[PDB]
Amino acid sequence: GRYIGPVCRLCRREGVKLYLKGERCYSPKCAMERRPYPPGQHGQKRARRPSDYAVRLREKQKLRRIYGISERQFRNLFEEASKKKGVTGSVFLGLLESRLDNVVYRLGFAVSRRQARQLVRHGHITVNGRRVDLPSYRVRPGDEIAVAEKSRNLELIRQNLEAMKGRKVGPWLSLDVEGMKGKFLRLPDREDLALPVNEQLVIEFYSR
Amino acid sequence: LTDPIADMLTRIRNATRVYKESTDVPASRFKEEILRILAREGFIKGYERVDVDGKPYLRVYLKYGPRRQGPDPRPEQVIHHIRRISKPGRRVYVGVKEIPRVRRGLGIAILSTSKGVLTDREARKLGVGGELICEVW
Amino acid sequence: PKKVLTGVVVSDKMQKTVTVLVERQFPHPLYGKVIKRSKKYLAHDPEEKYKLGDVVEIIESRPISKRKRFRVLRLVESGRMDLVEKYLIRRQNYESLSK
Amino acid sequence: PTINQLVRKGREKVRKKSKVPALKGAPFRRGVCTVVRTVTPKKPNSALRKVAKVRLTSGYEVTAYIPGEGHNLQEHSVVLIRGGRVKDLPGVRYHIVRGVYDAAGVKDRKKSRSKYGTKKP
Amino acid sequence: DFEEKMILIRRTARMQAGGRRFRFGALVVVGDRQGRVGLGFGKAPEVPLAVQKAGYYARRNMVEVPLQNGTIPHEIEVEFGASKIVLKPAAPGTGVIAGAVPRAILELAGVTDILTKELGSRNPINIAYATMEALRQLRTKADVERLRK
Amino acid sequence: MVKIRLARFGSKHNPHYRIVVTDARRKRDGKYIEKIGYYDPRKTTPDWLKVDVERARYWLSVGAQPTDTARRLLRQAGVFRQ
RNA sequence: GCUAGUUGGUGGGGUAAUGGCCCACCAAGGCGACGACGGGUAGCCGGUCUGAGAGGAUGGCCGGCCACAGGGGCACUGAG
RNA sequence: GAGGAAGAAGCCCUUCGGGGUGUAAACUCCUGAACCCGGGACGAAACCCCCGACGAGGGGACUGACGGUACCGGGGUAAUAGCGCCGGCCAACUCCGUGCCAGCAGCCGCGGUAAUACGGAGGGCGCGAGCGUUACCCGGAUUCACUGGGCGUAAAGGGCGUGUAGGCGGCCUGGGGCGUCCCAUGUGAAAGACCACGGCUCAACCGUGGGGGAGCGUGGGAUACGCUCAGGCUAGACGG
RNA sequence: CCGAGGGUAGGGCCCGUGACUGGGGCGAAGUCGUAACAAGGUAGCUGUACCGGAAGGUGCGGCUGGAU
Ligand code: SF4
Ligand SMILES: [Mg+2]
Ligand SMILES: [Mg+2]
Ligand SMILES: [Mg+2]
Ligand SMILES: [Mg+2]
Ligand SMILES: [Mg+2]
Ligand SMILES: [Mg+2]
Ligand SMILES: [Mg+2]
Ligand SMILES: [Mg+2]
Ligand SMILES: [Mg+2]
Ligand SMILES: [Mg+2]
Ligand SMILES: [Mg+2]
Ligand SMILES: [Mg+2]
Ligand SMILES: [Mg+2]
Ligand SMILES: [Mg+2]
Ligand SMILES: [Mg+2]
Ligand SMILES: [Mg+2]
Ligand SMILES: [Mg+2]
Ligand SMILES: [Mg+2]
Ligand SMILES: [Mg+2]
Ligand SMILES: [Mg+2]
Ligand SMILES: [Mg+2]
Ligand SMILES: [Mg+2]
Ligand SMILES: [Mg+2]
Ligand SMILES: [Mg+2]
Ligand SMILES: [Mg+2]
Ligand SMILES: [Mg+2]
Ligand SMILES: [Mg+2]
Ligand SMILES: [Mg+2]
Ligand SMILES: [Mg+2]
Ligand SMILES: [Mg+2]
Ligand SMILES: [Mg+2]
Ligand SMILES: [Mg+2]
Ligand SMILES: [Mg+2]
Ligand SMILES: [Mg+2]
Ligand SMILES: [Mg+2]
Ligand SMILES: [Mg+2]
Ligand SMILES: [Mg+2]
Ligand SMILES: [Mg+2]
Ligand SMILES: [Mg+2]
Ligand SMILES: [Mg+2]
Ligand SMILES: [Mg+2]
Ligand SMILES: [Mg+2]
Ligand SMILES: [Mg+2]
Ligand SMILES: [Mg+2]
Ligand SMILES: [Mg+2]
Ligand SMILES: [Mg+2]
Ligand SMILES: [Mg+2]
Ligand SMILES: [Mg+2]
Ligand SMILES: [Mg+2]
Ligand SMILES: [Mg+2]
Ligand SMILES: [Mg+2]
Ligand SMILES: [Mg+2]
Ligand SMILES: [Mg+2]
Ligand SMILES: [Mg+2]
Ligand SMILES: [Mg+2]
Ligand SMILES: [Mg+2]
Ligand SMILES: [Mg+2]
Ligand SMILES: [Mg+2]
Ligand SMILES: [Mg+2]
Ligand SMILES: [Mg+2]
Ligand SMILES: [Mg+2]
Ligand SMILES: [Mg+2]
Ligand SMILES: [Mg+2]
Ligand SMILES: [Mg+2]
Ligand SMILES: [Mg+2]
Ligand SMILES: [Mg+2]
Ligand SMILES: [Mg+2]
Ligand SMILES: [Mg+2]
Ligand SMILES: [Mg+2]
Ligand SMILES: [Mg+2]
Ligand SMILES: [Mg+2]
Repeated sequence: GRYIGPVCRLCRREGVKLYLKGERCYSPKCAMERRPYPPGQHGQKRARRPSDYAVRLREKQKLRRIYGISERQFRNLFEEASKKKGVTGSVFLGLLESRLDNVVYRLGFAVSRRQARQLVRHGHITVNGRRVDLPSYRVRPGDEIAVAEKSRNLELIRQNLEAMKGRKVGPWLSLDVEGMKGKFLRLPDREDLALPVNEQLVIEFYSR
Repeated sequence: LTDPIADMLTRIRNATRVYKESTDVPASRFKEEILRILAREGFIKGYERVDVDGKPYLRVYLKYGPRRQGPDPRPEQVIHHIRRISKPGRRVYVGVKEIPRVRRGLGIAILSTSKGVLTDREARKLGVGGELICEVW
Repeated sequence: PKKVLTGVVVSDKMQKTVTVLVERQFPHPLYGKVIKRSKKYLAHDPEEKYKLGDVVEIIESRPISKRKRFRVLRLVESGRMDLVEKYLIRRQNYESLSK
Repeated sequence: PTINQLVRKGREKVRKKSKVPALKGAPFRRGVCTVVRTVTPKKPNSALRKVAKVRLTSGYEVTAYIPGEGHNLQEHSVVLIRGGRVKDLPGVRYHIVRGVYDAAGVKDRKKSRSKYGTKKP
Repeated sequence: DFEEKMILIRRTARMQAGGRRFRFGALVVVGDRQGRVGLGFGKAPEVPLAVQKAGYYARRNMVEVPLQNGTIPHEIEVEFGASKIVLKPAAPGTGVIAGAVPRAILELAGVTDILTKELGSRNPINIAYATMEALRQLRTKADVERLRK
Repeated sequence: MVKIRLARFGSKHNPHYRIVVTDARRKRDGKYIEKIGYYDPRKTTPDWLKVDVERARYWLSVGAQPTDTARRLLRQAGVFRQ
């Protein structure tokens, strides 16, 4: 299904922080703040020159591991974005950002995309009233994302919305902490996402 | 001789590649139409009708760029490339929707259509097609 | 509509029948060059008006026999023995192609 | 060639040749071993490579390589063969599949077990 | 100053009484990703000296590369001693579709979207020279109209 | 004889019928002479029944015999209305 | 190189109907290097896979047409 | 799922100081696939009967294999992971064992006592209910080159003439309009491909609508070019 | 009368196989010589003819992809 093993080793391999854990990522004990070298026996040896294929593969793997999506789904989404009219990198980023689990992670109902996946799957999230239990559901502009009425009195949800009363969501989103409900206004822009990714490298990787 | 049009284009290419001022070609009306198209598009300065040994000839006046600085000071060309498309051994016809775009719009294609000898842009504006004579850029 | 072809009479040795050589042109499907092909048709000629060298028009018709599904519609021109000569020379050249 | 020459004669397509004709269009073939022996490779390699003479269901009789360390094949063993030549052995074009019919899997194999037909320990 | 990309390293040999003696050749491309690109081929008894000399030669031979929206103004086909390069503009999302040598040359020049193909001989040095020539022959519409009218 | 009937399309547990005019000996999902309407028995859509009234009138006028379900659907769409 | 019902004509038989489809007689024609004849292989198409395109390969399922119903031949009934 | 050690034990490596597996585990908190209880489908309104006139148009009833299934509500446990690869191409490296043996191999090639290439182990990379292998097709192969190749020495000019079919052909004027081009119209079924909308909680899948589309028939138009007919010219060719 | 099929006789083409016999490709070693690459120790190559264990030799003519 998905990757369910150790997750800081992914950050150490990619050489950058992929915020895949939530609170611990901003703590001093983040593994990228203590051992910023790749895992294994040879992580502290001098790095050799990366080939072009290595560079493009690492960039694509970074982008894929940020969202925790399998390679089959990732490639299907990429081909779909390439079919659409519009700059394929921006369209691909928008399609990735429209997944329900990512949307409820950004709205603040969860602290990590993994937790957002568990929230959506376990029937705690409703889109436009009806309950949706599929992380891959694609949110269209105007859709209302919210916590189920019987799930509002949940400790995890209560704490998550408490910790977000100060934090402000992106321009492409709206949140009502009192109303416990979100709103997807438009496709996110490429500048609105603080992604350590060059999408041209991903496109060139998939041209091979 | 088998291809007067290709022969004239070859005369122009050969004379241009040595930076001559003018070149002569045996006269004909179709050749005159092609030369008029070339002059209107700025690839040549012009052309005129003269007599050599009592025979009618067309004198074409070639045009070049400014002098260049360096190891090679020969001026750059205004006719970089000229090529015949339809040949006696293979005739090429295109409809109005098969009209090629040469050099993304910097080059031209010459067409023989029922409305006359036109540039590709001219033929597209008139919505007509025909034989493809040559491409120039 | 009934197909009308135009050709030249190259054989009139049968009774009430003329062989008509019809030529057609078409561009080559892949190489683009225009090429010529020819085909012979046996055509019904009940009154035996048309002879060697005649350029005539024939029209698709009800079967008159085997191999005979066209009828001579009208005469186009006469005195075209040169086309017949081309066909006969081409046929004669085959005798030297054997082994 | 000229356009007219191409019209007269055209361009000739390329016909490929099968390297595994004894398979007769199948991915695998069953056979019976008649001779099991060892052969020596060509220069520069030096070894004693284990091969079997196999009479197949398709009517041919071929030589097949036995991969892996140690085998239990002998005369009248039933085997499955697949395509793939052994470079340094003359005339050997097929591989015995380990773990099928009378060809046991490689004992004590720990890596790449889907090849060599060894169950998970 | 410019970004530096090392395209090729190789060791060549000559013979004398005693045996073979080696030399190193470095092909290096220098550019600022804004319209300037240059190529240099340096030979030296040692690799770092070869790279330094290649960069020094590259900085002394640059082309202006008339970019427009990250692509080239028109398609171009250029031959250099049995090597052939074909370049074609593309839409803003295409990316750079090229082999390693043309990709390095075009990326350091500021090209973000292009379609390329290598034909004939695929020798890296001659392919790089052909790419440089093709970039040298690029003309915009203003250039051609300043030339014709 | 010519009949006006229902040809099944869609997928398993999701039937979608086309009201078509065809020869009676053709198999029910085979080629038809022409298509005049469509029907969705589950009514999952605001417009789950459409009929070309003029064409159905023409085909009825020349001797096409509808089936019971087809006749019912044509009556609902108002083909026999006077 | 092939062809002797072979190619054409006249009359007839047969068919829902044209026709050497079949028969009798008369003429000597018909086809072929634009590849006849012979040998090998093959159900054909809408489509499918691949490919930048041009092209190449392919015709499982689904829709259309054809052929066959143990291997051959034949007719009856019938609108078929 | 969240938190969770300058970081336990085991295992591997070490320059003997330590390094890695690794927040990974353990451990605490949270959620609740499987399971349990209850409810419960759509797909089925016609033919049929009554009135009206066995018409049009109104009224009523019967009919479920799938199936107690999908689904809904209320309870509820921390709950399968494997396969290939790690010399270059090609992403991912160390130790031990062996010693041209055993073995690996798609190509180049590895192995003959210090093997990143064989076997095992620790570690790593790629995918993941899959991962590999064999067979076949297209691609890469511009390596049958129409788009888009060549023939002095790399494979490739016939030993040389003459010439049949065929292919190609100078300048000017008019007619035809066969090729060629344009316009309208018929056909190019459905499904599939594309675009938009829509139904299954998404998706696959499906529905609706729209647009394309080579070729072919028909009617009309154009005549620059090719063809064809006719009349001229002398720069090609031939003759004196 | 035609007629599936069966029978008889003579041909054409193709496939498998055969005592024996001819060459070909290959080989981390054998026997005989040393023809070619240097003017390769007789410049080489070449068509043809004859000859010799073998590479090859010689005659006649040709080429330089040899020299002077
Ligand atoms: S704590 Fe740091 S290293 Fe670990 S998953 Fe979060 S961002 Fe990555
Ligand atoms: Mg031609
Ligand atoms: Mg013909
Ligand atoms: Mg014809
Ligand atoms: Mg008759
Ligand atoms: Mg013979
Ligand atoms: Mg030529
Ligand atoms: Mg070896
Ligand atoms: Mg493995
Ligand atoms: Mg070169
Ligand atoms: Mg070249
Ligand atoms: Mg090459
Ligand atoms: Mg008879
Ligand atoms: Mg007959
Ligand atoms: Mg006959
Ligand atoms: Mg088709
Ligand atoms: Mg495509
Ligand atoms: Mg295509
Ligand atoms: Mg079929
Ligand atoms: Mg059939
Ligand atoms: Mg049968
Ligand atoms: Mg049977
Ligand atoms: Mg009946
Ligand atoms: Mg009857
Ligand atoms: Mg955890
Ligand atoms: Mg129901
Ligand atoms: Mg129940
Ligand atoms: Mg529940
Ligand atoms: Mg590597
Ligand atoms: Mg090995
Ligand atoms: Mg292995
Ligand atoms: Mg060792
Ligand atoms: Mg390996
Ligand atoms: Mg190992
Ligand atoms: Mg591809
Ligand atoms: Mg290649
Ligand atoms: Mg190809
Ligand atoms: Mg290619
Ligand atoms: Mg070509
Ligand atoms: Mg070549
Ligand atoms: Mg040569
Ligand atoms: Mg040459
Ligand atoms: Mg040679
Ligand atoms: Mg060659
Ligand atoms: Mg040669
Ligand atoms: Mg010669
Ligand atoms: Mg020769
Ligand atoms: Mg001679
Ligand atoms: Mg001759
Ligand atoms: Mg001649
Ligand atoms: Mg001759
Ligand atoms: Mg001639
Ligand atoms: Mg016309
Ligand atoms: Mg259609
Ligand atoms: Mg929807
Ligand atoms: Mg549709
Ligand atoms: Mg018409
Ligand atoms: Mg002409
Ligand atoms: Mg004349
Ligand atoms: Mg034999
Ligand atoms: Mg000698
Ligand atoms: Mg010697
Ligand atoms: Mg010697
Ligand atoms: Mg010596
Ligand atoms: Mg000697
Ligand atoms: Mg000698
Ligand atoms: Mg000697
Ligand atoms: Mg010598
Ligand atoms: Mg010599
Ligand atoms: Mg001799
Ligand atoms: Mg003699
Ligand atoms: Mg002698």
